[PDB]
Amino acid sequence: VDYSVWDHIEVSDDEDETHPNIDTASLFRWRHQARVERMEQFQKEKEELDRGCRECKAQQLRKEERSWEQKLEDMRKKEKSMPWNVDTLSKDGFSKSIVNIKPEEAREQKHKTFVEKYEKQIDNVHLVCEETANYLVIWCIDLELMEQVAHQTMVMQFILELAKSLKVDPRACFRQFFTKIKYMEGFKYELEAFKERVRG
Amino acid sequence: TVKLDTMIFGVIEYCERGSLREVLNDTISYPDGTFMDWEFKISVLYDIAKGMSYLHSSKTEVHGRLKSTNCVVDSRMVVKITDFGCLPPKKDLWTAPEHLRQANISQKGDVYSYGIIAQEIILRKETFYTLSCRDRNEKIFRVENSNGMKPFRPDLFLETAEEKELEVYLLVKNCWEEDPEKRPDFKKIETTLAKIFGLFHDQ
Amino acid sequence: VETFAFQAEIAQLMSLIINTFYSNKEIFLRELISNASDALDKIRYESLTDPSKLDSGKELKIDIIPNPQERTLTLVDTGIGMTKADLINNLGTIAKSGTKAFMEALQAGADISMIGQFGVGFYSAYLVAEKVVVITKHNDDEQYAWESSAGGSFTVRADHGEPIGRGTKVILHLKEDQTEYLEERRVKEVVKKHSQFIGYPITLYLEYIDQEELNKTKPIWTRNPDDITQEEYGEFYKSLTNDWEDHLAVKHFSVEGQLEFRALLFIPRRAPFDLFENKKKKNNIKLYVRRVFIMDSCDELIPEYLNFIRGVVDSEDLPLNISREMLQQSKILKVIRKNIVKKCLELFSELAEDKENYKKFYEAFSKNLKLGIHEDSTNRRRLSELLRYHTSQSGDEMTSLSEYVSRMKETQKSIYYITGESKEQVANSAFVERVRKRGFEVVYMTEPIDEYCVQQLKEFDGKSLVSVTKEGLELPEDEEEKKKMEESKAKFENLCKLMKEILDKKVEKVTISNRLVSSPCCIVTSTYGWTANMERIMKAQALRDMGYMMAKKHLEINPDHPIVETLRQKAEADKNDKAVKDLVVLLFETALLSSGFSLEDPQTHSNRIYRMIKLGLGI
Amino acid sequence: EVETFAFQAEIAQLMSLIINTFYSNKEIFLRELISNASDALDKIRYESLTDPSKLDSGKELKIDIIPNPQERTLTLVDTGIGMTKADLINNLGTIAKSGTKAFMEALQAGADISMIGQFGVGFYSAYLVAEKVVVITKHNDDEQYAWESSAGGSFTVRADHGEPIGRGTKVILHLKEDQTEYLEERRVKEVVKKHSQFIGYPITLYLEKEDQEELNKTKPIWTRNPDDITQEEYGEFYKSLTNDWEDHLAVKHFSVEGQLEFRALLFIPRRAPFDLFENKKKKNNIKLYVRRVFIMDSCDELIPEYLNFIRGVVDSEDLPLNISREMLQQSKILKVIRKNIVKKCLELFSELAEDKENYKKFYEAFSKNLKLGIHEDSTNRRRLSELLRYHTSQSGDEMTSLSEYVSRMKETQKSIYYITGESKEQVANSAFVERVRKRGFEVVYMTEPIDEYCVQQLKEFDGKSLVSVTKEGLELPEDEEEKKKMEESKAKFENLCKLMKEILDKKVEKVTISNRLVSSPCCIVTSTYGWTANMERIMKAQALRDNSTMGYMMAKKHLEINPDHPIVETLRQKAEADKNDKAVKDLVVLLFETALLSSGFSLEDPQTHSNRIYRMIKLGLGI
Ligand SMILES: Nc1ncnc2c1ncn2[C@@H]1O[C@H](COP(=O)(O)OP(=O)(O)OP(=O)(O)O)[C@@H](O)[C@H]1O
Ligand SMILES: Nc1ncnc2c1ncn2[C@@H]1O[C@H](COP(=O)(O)OP(=O)(O)OP(=O)(O)O)[C@@H](O)[C@H]1O
Repeated sequence: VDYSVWDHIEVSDDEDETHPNIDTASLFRWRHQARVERMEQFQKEKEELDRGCRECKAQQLRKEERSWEQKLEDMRKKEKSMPWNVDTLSKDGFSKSIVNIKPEEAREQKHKTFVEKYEKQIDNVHLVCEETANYLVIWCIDLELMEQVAHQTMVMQFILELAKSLKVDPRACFRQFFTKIKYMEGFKYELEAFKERVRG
Repeated sequence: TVKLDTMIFGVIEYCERGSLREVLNDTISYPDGTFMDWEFKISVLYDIAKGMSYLHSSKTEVHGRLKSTNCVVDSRMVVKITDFGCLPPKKDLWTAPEHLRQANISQKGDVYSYGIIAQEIILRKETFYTLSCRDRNEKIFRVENSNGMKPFRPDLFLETAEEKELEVYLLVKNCWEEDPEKRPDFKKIETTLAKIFGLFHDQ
Repeated sequence: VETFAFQAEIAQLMSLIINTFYSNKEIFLRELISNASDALDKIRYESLTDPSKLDSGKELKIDIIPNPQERTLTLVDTGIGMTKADLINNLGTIAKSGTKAFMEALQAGADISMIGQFGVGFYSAYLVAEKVVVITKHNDDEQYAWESSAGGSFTVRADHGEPIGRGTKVILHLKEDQTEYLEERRVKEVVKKHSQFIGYPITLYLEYIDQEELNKTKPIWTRNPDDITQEEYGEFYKSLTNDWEDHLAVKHFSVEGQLEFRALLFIPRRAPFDLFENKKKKNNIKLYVRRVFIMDSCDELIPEYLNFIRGVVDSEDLPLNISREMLQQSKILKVIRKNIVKKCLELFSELAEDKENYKKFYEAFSKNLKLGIHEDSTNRRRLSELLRYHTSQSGDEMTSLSEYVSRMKETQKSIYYITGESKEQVANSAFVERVRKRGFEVVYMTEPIDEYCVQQLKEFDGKSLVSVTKEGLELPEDEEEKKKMEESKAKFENLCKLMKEILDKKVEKVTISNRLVSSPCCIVTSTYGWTANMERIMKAQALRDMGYMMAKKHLEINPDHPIVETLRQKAEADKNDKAVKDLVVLLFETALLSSGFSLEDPQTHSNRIYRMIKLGLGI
Repeated sequence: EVETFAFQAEIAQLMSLIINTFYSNKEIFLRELISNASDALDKIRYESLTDPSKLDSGKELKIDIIPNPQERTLTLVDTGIGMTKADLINNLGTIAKSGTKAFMEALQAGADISMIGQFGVGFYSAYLVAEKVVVITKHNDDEQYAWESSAGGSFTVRADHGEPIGRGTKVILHLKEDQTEYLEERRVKEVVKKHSQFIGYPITLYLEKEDQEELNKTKPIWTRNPDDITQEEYGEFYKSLTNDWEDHLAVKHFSVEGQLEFRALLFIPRRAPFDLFENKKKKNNIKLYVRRVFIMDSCDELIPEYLNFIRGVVDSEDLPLNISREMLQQSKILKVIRKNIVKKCLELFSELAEDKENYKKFYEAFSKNLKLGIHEDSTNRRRLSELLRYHTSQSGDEMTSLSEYVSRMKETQKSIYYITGESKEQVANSAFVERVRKRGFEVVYMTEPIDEYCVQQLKEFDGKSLVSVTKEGLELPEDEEEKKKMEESKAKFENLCKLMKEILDKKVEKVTISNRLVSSPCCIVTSTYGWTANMERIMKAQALRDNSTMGYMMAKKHLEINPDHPIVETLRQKAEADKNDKAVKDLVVLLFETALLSSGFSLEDPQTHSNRIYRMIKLGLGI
């Protein structure tokens, strides 16, 4: 409904003071030191104001105590008039960290299970393997729809060749080929070369 | 099959001159002959003036160490007033007698330091050069007598051949008085410098 | 003098709200699901004190149903509901909310938090619709129907037929030009973008009927540690970053005070391919308040040099805008940066106590570290501590600078180094003879960005640094050496000038150096100026240019070879021999080529070498 | 049975919403009132257009601003039409009831005025910075009236206060306690310097004694017909619009009428800025005006990136803009303007193409931007090709366009040639051109990296292809006599090729003999596809990216030997005499090393070469 507590904050320094005559590295330290000494002088001021009334505590003494009481009232007034820093708005509640230190049969499994499941299905480059590509080529050689399946075969086979060239796992090396394809003559030449290879 | 250019990081301006004093020594870095003019001096004094004017507005209006070797010039023809230097009894000609008497670097010391650096940058000679003597200890000793009955200021007696900056000479005479009370604020200095720069810029 | 009350015309405000309050179209869905959500936790809170409140239904589900043949949209939810009193004034009043009244009457402590403080949310649905109908059933009131069409008159009635248990059914008629909002892809995209972190399931129906879920992942950062385990962190990382590799570093952050928030930060394993390619607007860190998406595309959120860390930050209260895309008084957004960067930097220390994992971390993120140690003008000192570099007297590994300083010889106040193009070049270069003859250490520099960092790193724990490719190196000798070479200058005095007339310009001062034991001559560069690598790197930048910074040149000569004494004897013989001329120019050419500096015209050198080899051949 | 009611609205929360959570800054409050005076001024003028008798109540039509720091007050005094009791109790006292729209609609069929503002919820922005508002009004009929408010929930209306006034309206603002920063002299001109400069009424400002600065002098010219303009007025308007001291170079006036009416002025600069590619601040060189008010600047989807020097302004009316007055909803409309702006910019360039030394200066200034535009866009290659100029070898100092080179071809060859190097002296005397020079053909030069960047994407020109002189496959049309000469040369030099392959190899794919060298023994050539030496040098140094697999498949070389020189004959005769000696090894390594040095690549280590030549000179001197 109303927002008025967020109208006066001070930044140590961010970007908004760049008069091309002063050096930033010096201005930053000057501002920080000025803020800290202002904090310290106000700090000693509150101690003096406190000690005044504290040592104050007959009618004259009561009047003095009332005057310092109004002085403390003024001190809270100026404190409420003081802007927000970067060192009074938050405290810590808890923290923690973790290093995250790590501690033929596989070929046969990845052949039979993956080939069967992906033949039933037909993320791919994320999961499919060389045997899946071999069975896709097997499906194409059974076929010879034609152009599109050939196109996908060349696309993901080119992905595998790119992975081999980079000597990295293609499981996380598929976005680069697309972001580069979004060379065309070479792609068409390889397309027709593979087409005449498979047809022959 | 194109690297698709982009990502220009620019460059920082190459650091070079480091004291604003070593420039006044060697012709290899900057020739001392016909290259000497007046537009350079009015320009550099103008940048110092506007920098000081901006600095003195905020809460850090007190500098405390107005010193030419603190001032730096880069290779974009720009001037910076930095800290550089980072109890100090370090006596020099550049401090005001208000420090040498009791204490408390304040406004008056800044005005006095501005005056002496302006002197050194216009005349192009040694620090507080006087034709009467050339030894440092007696310089300090005479400064110890600056609170006496006669002032002892940098040599700008007479002869002009230039007229023009007669106003600026009025300022530099103003900066050289024993009484710290009358010393002017930055406003007249920056106004006169801006007007002279404009007169030299509309051409 | 008279006093009069305030007035406000209603008709024009109606068009004011629905035409110039928002900028896009994908927000009415978020508004409707937020309304259903607050109804849900309202009845949920009502339940803990009265079980019988849930007799008209035990399930809490929100569902959306499209229909193309009528071109209609339906939202069904079971919540608190309305009575006749609620329908007349709570909904029929502009800029008034029952949520605030409910929470004010509930002034007995804070246990639940709900959204909605303005009271213009509902009418946003009128942006793309003509007819809106609400069917309402309350736990103690009869079925009621409400209809409106944005004309100035709204209709209420008691409806009959098709009984419901309890709750709200909202039916929206559509336009003719907004058919695109009736397909699966658009609704899935919108729902996953805007309101994908709500603590209740959301389903969708497509017509053999179908049953599917649009979001089935739970918020994680609302539970305290000492209960969460590593596997949950891994699963959350996998779900958020749609990848297959796991994470590398995790950190949890919590604060308090007037400005309170919570944070999760993650550091990955492999570097992204398009990291500094930019172009794509930055989309690393997200900001939320009460689990609704507010702001993204970090602009001042985090510095540019840390644009590789994913994470999430949640707040509790903030001065939002009438339309919930911006944040008023952006200065507050700055403050969190000071509380983020620092804390994140802390992590980089803890990873340094184990050996090989730090090598794995450095190998991919060295460039980010170098850009950081360059640009961060305030925390430079902390960043400079954790660098790792090659060195001469080690093996194939890398050491730390503190370890380097831990072995100063005795009277050594400076640290030397050298920049180049590859390891084998600086390994056997012409500058590294005497510094290994006396016995000392060198630090090798090999990357193009690296040469920027040394430009700003001038000091390190009370010791300065000098470059082995600058004029005026000073290293310790002893009195016999000093007398020996100062009497050496007293011999080549005439020699000291003769090169001056032969090579005229492009040489400033020639002296006899003490850095050569196996090479006659070398070229040295001035103090104020650049090095050769600086010149070639500047020539590499293609989008820039001025000039006028090129540093001066100096030439050195060694007093040990027989070649130089032969030159001295031939020169003192006469000054009119061309043999000294050609051998001096050839020596200068080969020396200038030997020190990285680019050539000027290769034809001269090629012709000279061709003539030499041909004359040696016998013809 | 059924009922039909009407909507109702709450007042307090509506007011709180309209004050505290609608705007993104606090400088707007001056702009709102400054705008909201001019409309009333226009109503005065239009109503006076028909009735001369309204000339007896005042002849001055201005607006004055008076600050006061003893009493902490601000006064805005205007001489507007004002309101009577009915309007004051009716228009100002209610939310969202604008008299401007009613006045516009009531009178029509050939009027000409566009009053600013239609929402009717703007005046209350005066409560952004202040605590009490008071308005004094005397329109033309009854005594003056005063209206006092403090955004509490009840306003006060008062009769004449006894201050004698002729006409107009005064708005008096009681400033808050901390906002005194809006009182000193600087921020006043700072704020009025940005928003409300182009308004059709004079503005003054009073400060003190021993009138002052009028913050407006320049009447905009784009509203006029671009048919009697002259150079001097256009120039001084240019000087006023931007901070500089030089005259303009060329300008363009643009206007589209139809479904969308919009006009524009565009200038090309004179001296290029020194930060034309510096980071931050984005593309910003253009301002957006609607109904003579600035909205926003620096939005990327307005002009293509390769144009960051054109400076001007585009203005229109009848645009849908939101409440905050900082953007434009339904971003689709913004996309249409660029397709016309870029066409007019290209038209201006094409018209400039007729001048000699103006084009010389323009090219010297923005060659890089023109070539970047060539590379980036994929639609205007056909037009941006004609604006390129180059060096050559037949003219020397003076420049040339590709059209002239096409116009003076030799009648037999079907190709175009080029060469990219470091500087002019590198390739003006290199070994790659001798036979072409002997025949008498023309080879164009290239000496900047941006030319390297733009040369890859270019494919042909007027149906002719671009081929390199630094690639395998270069032939010139000659007679078959030379062909059988190379035939028996191949039949006569095969074993030498085998030896040159088997020497140390691992660096050369094949050794061949061709006709491009007449005064050099050896040279290096590249392959039909892949990077050149200059490519590797430029891309090995700049930027941060590091992955050389691409270069690993764009790097391979071949060696060429000229079988005419005496040195080749000598080494060949020693070769067929015997091939197991060491002198042959020394000569071949020296020749390969100097060939690599002269080619343009970088030696892996110069120390070995230096040691070899040093040993040679040591033996020569007989030590
Ligand atoms: N589906 C719903 N179930 C229950 N109450 C509802 C529903 N839709 C609206 N309401 C009621 O409507 C009122 C809120 O209307 P409106 O959406 O305009 O305000 P809001 O809650 O502030 O908006 P928002 O949360 O979208 O910012 C409340 O009284 C709320 O109970
Ligand atoms: N000083 C004035 N003299 C005459 N008419 C005025 C004056 N101030 C306001 N009005 C009129 O009172 C009505 C209130 O206008 P208000 O400021 O609320 O909105 P607006 O005119 O639509 O917007 P804006 O302030 O952006 O122009 C309008 O009809 C306006 O012309």
